[PDB]
Amino acid sequence: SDLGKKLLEAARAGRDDEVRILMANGADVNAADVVGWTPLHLAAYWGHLEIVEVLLKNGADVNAYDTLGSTPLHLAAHFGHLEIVEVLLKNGADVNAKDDNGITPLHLAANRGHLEIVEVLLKYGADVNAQDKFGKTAFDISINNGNEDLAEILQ
Amino acid sequence: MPNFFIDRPIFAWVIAIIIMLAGGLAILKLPVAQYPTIAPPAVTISASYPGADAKTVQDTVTQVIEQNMNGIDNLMYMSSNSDSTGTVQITLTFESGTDADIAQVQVQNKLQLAMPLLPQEVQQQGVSVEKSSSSFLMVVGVINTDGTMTQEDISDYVAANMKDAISRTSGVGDVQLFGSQYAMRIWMNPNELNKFQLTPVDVITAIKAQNAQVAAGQLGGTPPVKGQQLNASIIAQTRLTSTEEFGKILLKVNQDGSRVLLRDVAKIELGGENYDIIAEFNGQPASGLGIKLATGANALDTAAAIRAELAKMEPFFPSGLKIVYPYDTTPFVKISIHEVVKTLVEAIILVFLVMYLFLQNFRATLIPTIAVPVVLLGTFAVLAAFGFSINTLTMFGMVLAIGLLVDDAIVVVENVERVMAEEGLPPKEATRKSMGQIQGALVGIAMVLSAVFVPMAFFGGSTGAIYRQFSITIVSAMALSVLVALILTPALCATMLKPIAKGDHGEGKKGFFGWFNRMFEKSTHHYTDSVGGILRSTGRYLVLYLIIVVGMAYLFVRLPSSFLPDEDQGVFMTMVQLPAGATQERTQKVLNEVTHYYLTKEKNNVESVFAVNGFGFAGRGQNTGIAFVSLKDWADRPGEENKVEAITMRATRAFSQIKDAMVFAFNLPAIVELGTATGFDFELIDQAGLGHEKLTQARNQLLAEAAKHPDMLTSVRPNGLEDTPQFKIDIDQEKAQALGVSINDINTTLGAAWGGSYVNDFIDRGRVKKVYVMSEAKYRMLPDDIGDWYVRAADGQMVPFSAFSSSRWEYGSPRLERYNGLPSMEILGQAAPGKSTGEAMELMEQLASKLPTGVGYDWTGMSYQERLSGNQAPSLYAISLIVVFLCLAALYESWSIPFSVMLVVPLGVIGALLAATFRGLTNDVYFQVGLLTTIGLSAKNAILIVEFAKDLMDKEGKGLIEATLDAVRMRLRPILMTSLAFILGVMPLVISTGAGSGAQNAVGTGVMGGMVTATVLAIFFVPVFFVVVRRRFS
Amino acid sequence: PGADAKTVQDTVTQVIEQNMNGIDNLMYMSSNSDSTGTVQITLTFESG
Amino acid sequence: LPAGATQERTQKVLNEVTHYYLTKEKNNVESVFAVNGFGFAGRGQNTG
Ligand SMILES: CCCCCCCCCCCCO[C@@H]1O[C@H](CO)[C@@H](O[C@H]2O[C@H](CO)[C@@H](O)[C@H](O)[C@H]2O)[C@H](O)[C@H]1O
Ligand SMILES: CCCCCCCCCCCCO[C@@H]1O[C@H](CO)[C@@H](O[C@H]2O[C@H](CO)[C@@H](O)[C@H](O)[C@H]2O)[C@H](O)[C@H]1O
Ligand SMILES: CCCCCCCCCCCCO[C@@H]1O[C@H](CO)[C@@H](O[C@H]2O[C@H](CO)[C@@H](O)[C@H](O)[C@H]2O)[C@H](O)[C@H]1O
Ligand SMILES: CCCCCCCCCC(=O)OC[C@H](CO)OC(=O)CCCCCCCCC
Ligand SMILES: CCCCCCCCCC[N+](C)(C)[O-]
Ligand SMILES: CCCCCCCCCCCC
Ligand SMILES: CCCCCCCCCCCC
Ligand SMILES: CCCCCCCCCC
Ligand SMILES: CCCCCCCC
Ligand SMILES: CCCCCC
Ligand SMILES: CCCCCC
Ligand SMILES: CCCCCC
Repeated sequence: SDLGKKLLEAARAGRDDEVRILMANGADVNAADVVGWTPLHLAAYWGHLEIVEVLLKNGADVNAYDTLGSTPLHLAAHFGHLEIVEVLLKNGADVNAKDDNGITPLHLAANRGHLEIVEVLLKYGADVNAQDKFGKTAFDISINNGNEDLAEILQ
Repeated sequence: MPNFFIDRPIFAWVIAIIIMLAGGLAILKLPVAQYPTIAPPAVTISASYPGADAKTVQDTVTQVIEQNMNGIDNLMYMSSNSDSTGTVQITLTFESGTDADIAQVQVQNKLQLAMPLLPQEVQQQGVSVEKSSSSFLMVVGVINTDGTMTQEDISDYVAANMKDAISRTSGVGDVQLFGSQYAMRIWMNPNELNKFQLTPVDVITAIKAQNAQVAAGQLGGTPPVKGQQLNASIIAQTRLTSTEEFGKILLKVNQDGSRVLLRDVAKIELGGENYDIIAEFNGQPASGLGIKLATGANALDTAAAIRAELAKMEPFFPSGLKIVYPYDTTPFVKISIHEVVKTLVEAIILVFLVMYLFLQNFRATLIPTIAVPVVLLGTFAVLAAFGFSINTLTMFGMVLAIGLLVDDAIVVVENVERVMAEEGLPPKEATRKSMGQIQGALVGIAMVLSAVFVPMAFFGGSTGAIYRQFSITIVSAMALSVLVALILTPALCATMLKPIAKGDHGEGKKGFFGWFNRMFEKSTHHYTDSVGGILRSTGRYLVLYLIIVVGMAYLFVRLPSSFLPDEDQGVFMTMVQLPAGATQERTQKVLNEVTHYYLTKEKNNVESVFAVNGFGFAGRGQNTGIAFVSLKDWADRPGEENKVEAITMRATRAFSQIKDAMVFAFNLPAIVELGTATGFDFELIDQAGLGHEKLTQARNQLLAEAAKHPDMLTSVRPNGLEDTPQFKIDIDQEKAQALGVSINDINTTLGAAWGGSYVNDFIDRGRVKKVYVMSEAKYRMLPDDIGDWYVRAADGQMVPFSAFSSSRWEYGSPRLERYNGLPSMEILGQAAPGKSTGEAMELMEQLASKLPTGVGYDWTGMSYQERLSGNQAPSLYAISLIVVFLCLAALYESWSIPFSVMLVVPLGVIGALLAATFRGLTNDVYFQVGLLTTIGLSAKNAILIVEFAKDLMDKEGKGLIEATLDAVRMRLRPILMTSLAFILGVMPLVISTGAGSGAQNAVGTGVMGGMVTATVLAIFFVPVFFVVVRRRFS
Repeated sequence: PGADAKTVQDTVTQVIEQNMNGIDNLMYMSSNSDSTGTVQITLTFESG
Repeated sequence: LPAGATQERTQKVLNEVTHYYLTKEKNNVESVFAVNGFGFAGRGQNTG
């Protein structure tokens, strides 16, 4: 789609006003680039909260996955976008989604030490014993990283 | 001095002869080039890191080198880019006047001492340090027409059999190969490697062992056993030389005894060193040579020598190989010289005709015909002495000086003719009296013109270098003109002119000349009558003068300013930019469409399209390309419709339809050594370790704000590349250690297969060339291919990459920029219509002051150049105005009479501005220098009117009005003679529409219009100036 | 070290000589490559 | 000396050269400084 590509670009660039116009004209909210990222992926990666909300109001797939199994919740949790994590979960994001590596949003939040996001994820039922392809849990990550605060939250 | 040489005509001839011989010698020795060196000296450091991403390059190469660029003299600034093709370029730009050799050796020496700090792979590739220059003399293309050779085949042939002989050709300063010589390519197969429990590590180890030079020693070497009868070198292992030998490299001997050879796990071929560029010439595989002219060389002789050498090579070319010349400046340069020599000859003919029309004897017509060539020849001698070249700028400088030179000849001879006709004196006595009337003014004129033009040589930077070419050329010609007017032409007048009877003004002649003389004598009385009436009512004309001044200023402010006019140089470019992540094959499809358009819809104008996939000035990569369009000769492209600007406009609109690609055509700048030099060049700087993402955010903030001022800023855009998706793979150290797999085997296996690895060198038909291992294409295309690569653990088991790695998509930069050692982002833009670049720069600085903490900025390139040149202009104008006034004050022994001359300035300028505006030209360098020569010649006209009038008042006691009327009466004929000759002489430049007509138009239009109004207005306004000024100051 | 004259001419002397172009005032260039691995390239420049 | 010749053979020739200057030209030659293994063609054993 022509407008699908302009929406991918506007969602990445945080151009709220342009996304508004594009939603009116019916730009494909399920458009995806060569790596499988939707506008929701891009808005979650770059932290554009308002655009994440507009996209979800316009029928975007909250649990879309890229060619390696990663969802917008993975990206928002990994890069510390707390408000986006909450919005995604309120709109049905899979809190225990596993990418091709077995890595969950909790793994990624723990790895970067995003304590608030870890608690939001756990509040929404994140599986604290989930293991990735190497057998590691969010707790293993906190011990290896030496994050004592995080290790106490993961009991 | 005139009286000295009037009595010594042989001495005067001797001086003329010496001048002509020096000039003849200079014409033979003088370098010839399209343009001289203009840009400040720049040195570029270039390095390659095969398989490296932009951040790896930046953080292991670029930062290290930058941190060592200390203790170098005369550095203005430093800039760099590190990109995802594994390349870094660092450019150090030095003050104008810096010795470029010293700058480069100082850079090279600091680099040498940083080499131990760089990665081994980069030390192996090496790091080149070169003087930067965008000026090519020509580009020789090499193509294969019978489809028997790839571009790699062609590049190797050029490297092995052409490049060196071209580099040795007379006048060639540098030769750059568009491609590489062959490399031995080992294309690995992961399935076969795993079948035999081998990895790229084993391949590399075997190649290094079995393709090597091994030192041995000597038989009977010293110290020997006495009685030894023979001494001979021992030759041991030497480098391999063929694909056959590489395939037989032994990798493993199996238990059953069977042998695993390199050809059992890899395809082996001679290929290119890299595959990022695909070059096509009208759809056919191509390579080529970019040739630069050597310092002091003759561009015309060098091009001829290059062609002669290529002819000698022709009998040895393989079948299908053809030479093409998609870019060659020397045809243009040859036309320029021809056109300029034409202008000077025609100018001398026109003076001959005007001299005969008015003076009606051939003996007088011969005196300028001698004097003007002598002056021009002497000017070449001075040019040589100053170390200048014959180039576009110096040549047009002499054209712009023609009026001044022609005028010195007309003025000297015409005045003697008048004196003879008005007093009946013999030629010798007449020349003595005539020179006594004008010699002081000629000297004052020389000083005044020097005050006008010399300060123009003291602008700094690139614009100053351009202005200096015109300044030295014009001042030199003007200075020789006055010397010749004081030495030679008086001697020629006294010895060559025939007497004229007192009162004889030719009115008694018959036929055309008798009628002409009566007509002109009557017209002179009509002229002096009009000036009488003008002088009876001066206040009205002072009002009209202020009107002219206001109209000048108004027309000046509205006249768009540029540097040098675009030219139909027979070539232009087409940018092809596809979305991020677009692959090479996709770019190739677009380039094919582009090539197909020019060869179909523009087949009567286009000779060739040189399509280069993978190269882009804004950044390299698979998603970018250029199409260099070479046109047929101007003689086959008649009319504006078939010129670059029209072709370009048509192409750009035609390509607007292309989907998922930005494709547009544009003309080249006049001076390719410089960029467009239009707009501004801004650097956003990370001053506090903010990092790439925060800098991008700050950039976007600035770009968005700039977009809110379309009235002031236009096309404010980043010059670099946007972040793109990249494949992040994490190796799990614990899992690697648990399985007994070393990290070095993992990273070598990954890098060698997917990025490629330069192993060592081999010798191909007597030439040393590189050996590269890399995965065959089909095993390194997609993430699923990662898991097909196995690494052998310590216990012998083969372990797939999937077992000890994980991956995810992320964004990163394909091109990281730095400025003076700090992260940066370059931003280009231009002032909106009607606004000055200075005003646009002011706003940019205001917007930049509101960016987040830690973000700074700087001006670079043209913008750095414009700020410094602008800071000098006020003081250079002041010095010119002050010195002009002082010279006139000394000439006239008066603090006030100078004003009557200096008031002439607007009279020429108004007509130059009118002609430029009407014709739709710009306030460019040729227009500006022409304004100075028009002002100069009008000031000369006024100087002689005022001189005559003042001398009549001082010596003959005549009244103010009486002397003014007698002065303008006497000066009418010579003023009209020069103006008629000079205006007709520049006419061909105005109407020219051929090659180089952009510069010819810019020289002629302003000069012709300025000469028209300067002539018409000055003969009426100068008497007003003198009368009004004398009345005010008694 | 250890390289013969032909090897050192192909891997050193010719590589250097190929880059000795476009030097100002160069009159001629002479070189030898010998069996000790030694290379000497001498560039002679115009008077002055 | 020819290809392959040794330092010892070169010394025999240098002895004959030195001998000539020290006997036949002893009225004209003050000194001879002769070097085996160094000459206009290199440092081979067959040069002096
Ligand atoms: C007007 C009075 C004064 C007389 C002198 C005015 C003109 C003097 C400057 C003219 C330029 C001299 O420059 C000279 O140009 C000629 C003609 O293009 C070139 O002559 C030749 O150059 C090459 C070599 O074959 C070819 O392009 C061609 O055969 C020809 O152009 C010389 O190589 C160059 O040195
Ligand atoms: C808007 C662009 C204008 C560009 C052109 C301007 C320059 C052209 C100058 C033309 C000069 C000739 O114009 C000249 O004008 C003056 C008035 O000033 C006339 O002079 C007339 O008026 C004056 C004053 O009232 C009387 O003293 C005089 O006896 C009478 O003849 C001249 O007879 C005429 O010859
Ligand atoms: C014989 C006739 C010909 C003779 C005329 C040739 C004279 C040569 C002129 C030399 C020019 C000197 O060059 C000029 O030097 C002055 C000295 O303050 C500098 O000075 C300038 O600096 C800055 C500019 O913002 C100001 O603070 C200062 O007021 C201004 O003068 C100029 O930037 C430089 O352009
Ligand atoms: C109305 C004013 C006209 C100015 C036109 C100047 C265009 C050339 C600009 C340029 O290149 O600058 C060079 C140089 C700077 O010193 O220019 C000048 O010096 C221009 C001033 C010279 C004229 C004053 C003398 C009066 C005549 C007898
Ligand atoms: C530096 C001053 C330049 C002005 C030149 C003045 C020359 C006037 C000479 C007058 N004269 C001696 C001939 O009577
Ligand atoms: C007859 C010689 C006239 C040359 C004028 C020289 C002007 C000096 C400029 C200095 C270069 C920056
Ligand atoms: C360019 C600077 C010139 C300043 C000198 C003015 C001359 C004074 C006029 C009155 C003198 C009688
Ligand atoms: C090359 C110029 C020759 C000049 C001839 C001299 C004419 C006679 C002067 C008295
Ligand atoms: C710098 C010019 C000075 C001239 C002034 C003279 C006025 C009497
Ligand atoms: C009056 C002396 C002039 C001589 C110049 C060469
Ligand atoms: C005519 C004198 C030239 C001035 C050069 C500085
Ligand atoms: C240019 C200033 C002088 C004018 C006299 C009225």
